[PDB]
Amino acid sequence: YAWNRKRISNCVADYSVLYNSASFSTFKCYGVSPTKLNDLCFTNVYADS
Amino acid sequence: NYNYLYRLFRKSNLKPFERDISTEIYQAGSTPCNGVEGFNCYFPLQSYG
Repeated sequence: YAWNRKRISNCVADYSVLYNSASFSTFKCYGVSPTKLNDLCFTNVYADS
Repeated sequence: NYNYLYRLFRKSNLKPFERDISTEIYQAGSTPCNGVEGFNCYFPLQSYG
């Protein structure tokens, strides 16, 4: 109920090291795809952990 | 009635008036997908709710 929000901006949000990692169990993108993630530019990304 | 099936993944966009009936499992990552299953291997066909 007190999820921490961190603003991620002004950088490259590489996912190669992210997706390729097998340590993860579930990861689904309901609005985008990893294939087109690299070729897409985001204004700002926030992480809620 | 879930008997209606639709494709969800494909290697590339299909040309006009092309029918695809392949049932091979899809791989969304660089890792190989051997056999009938693998890491993040998804069946291209999803039923309709």
